[PDB]
Amino acid sequence: MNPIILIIILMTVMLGTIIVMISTHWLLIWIGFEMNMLAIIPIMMKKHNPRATEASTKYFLTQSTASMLLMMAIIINLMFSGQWTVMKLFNPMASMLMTMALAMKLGMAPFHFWVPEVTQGIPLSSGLILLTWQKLAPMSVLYQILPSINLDLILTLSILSITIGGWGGLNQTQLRKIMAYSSIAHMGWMTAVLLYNPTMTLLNLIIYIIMTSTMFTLFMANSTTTTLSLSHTWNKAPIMTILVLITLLSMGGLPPLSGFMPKWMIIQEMTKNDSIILPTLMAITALLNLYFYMRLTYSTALTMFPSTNNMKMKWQFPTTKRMTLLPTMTVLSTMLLPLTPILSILE
Amino acid sequence: MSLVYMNIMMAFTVSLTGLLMYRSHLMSSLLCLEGMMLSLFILATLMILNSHFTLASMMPIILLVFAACEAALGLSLLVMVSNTYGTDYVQNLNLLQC
Amino acid sequence: MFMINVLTLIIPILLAVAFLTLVERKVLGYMQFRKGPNVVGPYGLLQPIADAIKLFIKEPLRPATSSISMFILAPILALTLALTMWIPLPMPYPLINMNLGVLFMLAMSSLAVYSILWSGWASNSKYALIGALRAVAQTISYEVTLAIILLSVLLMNGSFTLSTLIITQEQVWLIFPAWPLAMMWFISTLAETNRAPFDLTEGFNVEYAAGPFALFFMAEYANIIMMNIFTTTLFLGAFHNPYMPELYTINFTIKSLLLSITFLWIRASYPRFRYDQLMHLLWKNFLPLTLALCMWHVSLPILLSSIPPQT
Amino acid sequence: MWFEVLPGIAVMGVCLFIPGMATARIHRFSNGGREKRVAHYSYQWYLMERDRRVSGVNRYYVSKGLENID
Amino acid sequence: SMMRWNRERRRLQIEDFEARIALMPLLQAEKDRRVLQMLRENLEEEATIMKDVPGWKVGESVFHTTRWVTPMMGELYGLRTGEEILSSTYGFIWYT
Amino acid sequence: MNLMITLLTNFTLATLLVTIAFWLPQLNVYSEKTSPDPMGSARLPFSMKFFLVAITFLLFDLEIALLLPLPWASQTTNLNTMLTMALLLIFLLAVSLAYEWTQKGLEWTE
Amino acid sequence: MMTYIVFILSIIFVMGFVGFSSKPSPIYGGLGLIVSGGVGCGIVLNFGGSFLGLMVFLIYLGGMMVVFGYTTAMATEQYPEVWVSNKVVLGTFITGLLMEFLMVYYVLKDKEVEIVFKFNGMGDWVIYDTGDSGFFSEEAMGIAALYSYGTWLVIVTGWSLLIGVVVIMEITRGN
Amino acid sequence: PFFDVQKKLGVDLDHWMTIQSAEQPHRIPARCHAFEKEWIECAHGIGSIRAEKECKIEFEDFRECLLRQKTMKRLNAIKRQRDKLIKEGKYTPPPHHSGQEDLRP
Amino acid sequence: VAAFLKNVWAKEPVLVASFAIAGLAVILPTLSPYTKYSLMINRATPYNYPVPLRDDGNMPDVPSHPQDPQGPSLEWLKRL
Amino acid sequence: PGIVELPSLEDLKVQEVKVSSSVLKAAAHHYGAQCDKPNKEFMLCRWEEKDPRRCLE
Ligand SMILES: CCCCCCCCCCCCCCCCCC(=O)OC[C@H](COP(=O)([O-])OCC[N+](C)(C)C)OC(=O)CCCCCCCCCCCCCCCCC
Ligand SMILES: CCCCCCCCCCCCCCCCCC(=O)OC[C@H](COP(=O)(O)OCCN)OC(=O)CCCCCCCCCCCCCCCCC
Ligand SMILES: CCCCCCCCCCCCCCCCCC(=O)OC[C@H](COP(=O)(O)OCCN)OC(=O)CCCCCCCCCCCCCCCCC
Ligand SMILES: CCCCCCCCCCCCCCCCCC(=O)OC[C@H](COP(=O)(O)OCCN)OC(=O)CCCCCCCCCCCCCCCCC
Ligand SMILES: CCCCCCCCCCCCCCCCCC(=O)OC[C@H](COP(=O)(O)OCCN)OC(=O)CCCCCCCCCCCCCCCCC
Repeated sequence: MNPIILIIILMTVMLGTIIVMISTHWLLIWIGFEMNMLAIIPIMMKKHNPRATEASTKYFLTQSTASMLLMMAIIINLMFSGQWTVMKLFNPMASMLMTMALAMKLGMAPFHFWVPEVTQGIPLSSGLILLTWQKLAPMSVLYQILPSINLDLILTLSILSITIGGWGGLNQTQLRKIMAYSSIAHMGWMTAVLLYNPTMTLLNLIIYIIMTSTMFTLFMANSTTTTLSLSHTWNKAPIMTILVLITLLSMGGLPPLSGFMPKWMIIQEMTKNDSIILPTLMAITALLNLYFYMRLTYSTALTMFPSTNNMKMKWQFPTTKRMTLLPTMTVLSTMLLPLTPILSILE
Repeated sequence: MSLVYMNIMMAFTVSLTGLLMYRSHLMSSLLCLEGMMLSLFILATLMILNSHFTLASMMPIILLVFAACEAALGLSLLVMVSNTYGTDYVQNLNLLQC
Repeated sequence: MFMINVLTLIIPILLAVAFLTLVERKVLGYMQFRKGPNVVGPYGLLQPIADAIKLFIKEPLRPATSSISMFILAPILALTLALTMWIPLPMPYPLINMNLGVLFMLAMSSLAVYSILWSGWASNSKYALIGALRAVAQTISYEVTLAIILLSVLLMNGSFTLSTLIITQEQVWLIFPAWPLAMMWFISTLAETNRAPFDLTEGFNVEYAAGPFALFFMAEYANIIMMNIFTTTLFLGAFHNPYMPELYTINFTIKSLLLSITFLWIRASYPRFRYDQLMHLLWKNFLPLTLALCMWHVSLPILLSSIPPQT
Repeated sequence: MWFEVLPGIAVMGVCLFIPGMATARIHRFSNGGREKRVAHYSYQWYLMERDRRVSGVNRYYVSKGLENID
Repeated sequence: SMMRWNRERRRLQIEDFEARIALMPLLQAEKDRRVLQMLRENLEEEATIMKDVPGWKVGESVFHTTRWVTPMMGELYGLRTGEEILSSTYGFIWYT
Repeated sequence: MNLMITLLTNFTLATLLVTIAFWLPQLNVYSEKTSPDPMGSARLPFSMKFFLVAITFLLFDLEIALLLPLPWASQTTNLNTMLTMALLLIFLLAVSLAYEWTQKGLEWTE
Repeated sequence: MMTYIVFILSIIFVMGFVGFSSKPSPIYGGLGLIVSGGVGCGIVLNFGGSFLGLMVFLIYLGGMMVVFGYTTAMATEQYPEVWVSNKVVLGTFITGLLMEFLMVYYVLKDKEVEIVFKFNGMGDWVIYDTGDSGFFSEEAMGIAALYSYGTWLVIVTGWSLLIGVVVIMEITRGN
Repeated sequence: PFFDVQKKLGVDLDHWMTIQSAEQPHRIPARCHAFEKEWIECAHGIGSIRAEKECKIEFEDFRECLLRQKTMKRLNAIKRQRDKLIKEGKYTPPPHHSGQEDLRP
Repeated sequence: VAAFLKNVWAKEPVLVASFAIAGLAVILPTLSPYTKYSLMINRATPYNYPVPLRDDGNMPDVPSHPQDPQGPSLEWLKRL
Repeated sequence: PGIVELPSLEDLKVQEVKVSSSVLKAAAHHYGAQCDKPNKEFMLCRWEEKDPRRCLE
């Protein structure tokens, strides 16, 4: 791809998300989602292989269905309110449609069935964009319409997302599908605390983006796409070996790491509102995420080691790859928990 | 609510059910998706002309243009699929199971 | 009384299309140093009637159609869109006086490629389908400059009303401030109807019989006469006295005949373009000039304070 | 010679002259010897329906002048 | 030539619009008496139709406010014949 | 109303001429003929160039759809903004054309 | 009968989507969507939305569905159908379309008038000609205001169309 | 994340299309200009929670101006009673609703 | 910048004509004196009703009859 | 709600101007010149009261 065209397309992705973030009008919300999808479609097809075309086709179908459902919710709002302010919705039918459409754009279960496929089909930097930058616009719309979001529907989608993102991580050797099911589980975590404290929604979002960006940056630094290919990291770059795995111990949700910062705070906002059963169940399912991801941790820092002889040649060449913000993002994804009351900046 | 709006919503849900039960082709998916876009155009237009809300009359054209550009993108995706397999069949799009 | 008016539009259209074949064969005769038909009737005046009765009892080819419905709906759509382009044409007062007759005609001519596409898919041939796809690509290519030239000219009109276009040109012809738009419009209407030198179909609907081919043929010639009349109204607009409308009717009739014979005189003068050469003519020659003149005819009534009235 | 094309051109010219002459005569026949009222806009239609109501015979083209006021 | 003639046509458009402006008080007064005539007729025929139905305030508004509401097409032409309804609601749209 | 009557009469005349064109030579008992072109049994290969010119038509047609209310927008009071946005739309149509040029998009149907 | 015409078109509009949401073929799917676009355009035009109906014809139907039929015709390899003499090749078409209009007239039955007559819209629904507007279509001036009032809207729309051109030319390259 | 850039910088990017009561071209009113203006002036600045329960009368007047469901219900009731009385033969229509009265202006 | 212009006028006169017409369409509405009259005519075209004002007592610039001296006059448009 | 107070039929009767629209358009500019004062007092009452029931007389 032409690098000027790459810069223009990435600024158009950022522009579409910014237009969703700054607009007081529903048509510009829809326009920003359309611009974001239209610009991110060549990011997936950076390598021009059939798996990227299949991934982009599935992504187009799901995001286009979500865009049309979003426009139907906007149209029903214009029926029952005659106006266009991005605020609470004035029909629970339009509220249910916009909640379903934003759950489709986030890939929350039971609309999760495109997230492990598309992330498998595309490269690691485009999967990084799909799992970090593309969450920002529908979570912003959910932040702006929460006086109309149905409680039972968002809790159903949240716990179903956490359970399915939990039980998706068993049978996988692909690093990208494991990041996709971790995405689904964390979106269930974010939308669990949305109608109780959306500051914890933004805290969970920022900690999730920092941990996901650290993990994809490590995957790009080592050029490893599977568990078995990740297993050779100890012999090539031994400093790369543990940083992946303390970041993934963070991504499970485990003290004293900063990935324990969102979930605890989420529980800290749901025991206030007299829900004791629901954060208990959701964080037991987070322990199930710890179960499978700790099995992957055992895979890399321990037993299944053995190397091949061509690795000896890689010892005579350093990484000339840009590991952009990787020490910064690795420090910010583990050691941030003693600065947990920084979250007041997200009000 | 009203009657002709209920008819346009009924068409939207019928093309949604056609968009949610795939038979053979990807072009059928794109056609049901653009029937959904058509029903959104019709229903937005009848609301905007009903209330005599003047500045929103540019809105369905906007709702056309972007989404028609969206359809162009979808057509190009179909073409690349049909350049790999020879057909636009959705069952050729199953390599991402693993 | 209105149905009488619809019949007195549509029957003389078909008679004029019937005798356009005679005018074409005679004028192409004398331009090719030969005579045209003069044996059948007196000076050939029964040649269209004989040709029509021949084509309408000729055997159907028993066509191996890929579909029944598109095979029937392509001549139906061709004739319906051939006739409905005439109803907003001001002669000096149209059959259907509508506020958006220009946009109506642009829409109904943009719908006219489905007859080509359905005739192409309704044939079993892959070669006929390739020729139909090439023809559809050509026609939708030249519809772009139809729309932009038409918009640029109607920036001097005030609105999309075709009867207002007579009021616009009461002092001067609109070919004087818009002759580059006129010449590119004229070549673009020449390239719409697959008329020479843009006739690569004779260089798609041969699956049909001779009768349905006569239907596509007469729809194509009704489009030729209609676009000549629309160009006459659009650039060479005649004088109109509201107490004697026959002055305007005879005047635009004479100008429309001269412009249709100008089509007949172009087709007996030039070789055909190659296909990529007329795609080069559109996308690399007519489209930059057409966009620049669109910018020019936007910004020119603003700088000359000659913005036309809305009503 | 070249004037042999003129009967066909004349027939085609009469065939193009008939629709415009026909619709002009029908507009003068159906509207009281005058042009058909053009209502492209709501004000023109409002004045037209006001004419249809003040004429008393459900016909807009019957003009009531100063004889209808005292 | 188009400069001089478009400027003259703009002056003619302003002349026609000033004719409209000079006529709008009479047309507005006749429109007011038109709609009040039709609403008084609908009120009286409503009062002579709705006798057997209990709990029916004749002329009861559906708006809780007392501000004048611009009457809908059915508040005026509801109890009339179908051809007048067609000429009222599709007359301008279907006009040639 | 008159428009719907005119469309219905044009459709009726079209269907009548098609019906006469099919049923009038099928009075004949001519011959039932047998034994069914530049390809005999070849499949259709796809061509990328025809699809490129179709999508180019669609995108410039959307840009024309934006350009269509200009004879009405000339009548507005904010003519400086209107002129800037009209020139900006036609300039973006020209930039789309120049990008279609320089990336060899207009080649072999130029 | 003539009063309920928009409603009648809406019923046909719904039936039009059942023409192609059942998906008999992408080509007949395009044909059903063209017929549905025409009748939904009739619904739009019968509220005084003349420019928006002509955008349905010029941009949705003649602009985009041409491209859908064009891309469909460059796929889905064809095969012949029944081609007997005129008692099959046009007679079955006419009987099938007469049964289609029989299906259109067949749904206006006792299960329909309980919804039509209890919720009578025609008489009080189509209210676009409620009073006078003046010397201008309000819908035309609202679309005209895209250039004076809609500066940001035109900027993001033209930028999305330029990015659409760039995105199509990048993904349709294969290199 | 609602980064209100339009209030920070002082630009009007999309506030003008938002409500019906904004500055329309050629001062065209909406059908419900007064009702939406009263709902906006009632519910202004007090927040959504107080705006739901403390401006319900103006909001229901505006919703009934939009949908006209109570007015269509009332007209269906009166027209149904009129049809039943014409069917029973206990009522006759007036001349000014049958079309023999030579309309006002 | 001049031999290049003669070269591009020799090779590609269509694009030279297009860029010249587009450049003039850009620059000439600002270099013109008659551009302000477009603005003045479009803001003096009365699409609405000129709603009168209640006379509070001290408004010298507002007339009482259309045939009064004060008020916005279109002598410039009639004369030009 | 309250009963909407519609005025009687006798409070609406007036001697109409029963002329056609071309009679009014031919006589438009002199009508705007000579019938200025009651027309503008009426339309001022009509835009201030926002109610034709108080704009009858
Ligand atoms: C409306 C009534 C009719 C109108 C007139 C039309 C009737 C005459 C018809 C004649 C017969 C036509 C036969 C078919 C024609 C097809 C071939 C053809 O001609 O193709 C078009 C040809 C194509 O040229 P070409 O094909 O030779 O070019 C070769 C191109 N390269 C080198 C890239 C391979 O010409 C054009 O495209 C020009 C179109 C008209 C341009 C008008 C410009 C006006 C002046 C602008 C300003 C210029 C100066 C700069 C600024 C100065 C400021 C002071
Ligand atoms: C209230 C909060 C509001 C929101 C706050 C801000 C949210 C920020 C979300 C950031 C999401 C970033 C997604 C990735 C960057 C986008 C562009 C991109 O992908 O650049 C990577 C670039 C691509 O290079 P390429 O050549 O394509 O590499 C592939 C192999 N050839 O180069 C590479 O691949 C090199 C490898 C390293 C790339 C590292 C990129 C990290 C970017 C994110 C940093 C962390 C997030 C920001 C700070 C915290 C805020 C949440
Ligand atoms: C395969 C099927 C068969 C194929 C052949 C037949 C169909 C295709 C060819 C015909 C196409 C039909 C087009 C019908 C609408 C045309 C647009 C139109 O109505 O424009 C005219 C006018 C707008 O102008 P304006 O002056 O503003 O209106 C009066 C305002 N005072 O607006 C008016 O005057 C409005 C008049 C009333 C509304 C007319 C509605 C017509 C019926 C609905 C559509 C019918 C066609 C459906 C199928 C289409 C398939 C392409
Ligand atoms: C708006 C303008 C439209 C104009 C359209 C018409 C253009 C053409 C104008 C007329 C041209 C001449 C027509 C006559 C041609 C010659 C016919 C003729 O006489 O043929 C002779 C033939 C043999 O008969 P026989 O008696 O054996 O001859 C031996 C001599 N004793 O005997 C026969 O052939 C038998 C007699 C047949 C006569 C047919 C005459 C032509 C019919 C035309 C019908 C349409 C006319 C226009 C209708 C609409 C306007 C009213
Ligand atoms: C600022 C005003 C607004 C400008 C934007 C609106 C413009 C309207 C027209 C839009 C045209 C869109 C397409 C333009 C593509 C330009 C690039 C190009 O065509 O380069 C190739 C060409 C060489 O020709 P070749 O490659 O051989 O052509 C194939 C057939 N033989 O290379 C060339 O032929 C060179 C073409 C570029 C240089 C032309 C210079 C013209 C100068 C005219 C006088 C000054 C005008 C003032 C503005 C400056 C413009 C540069």
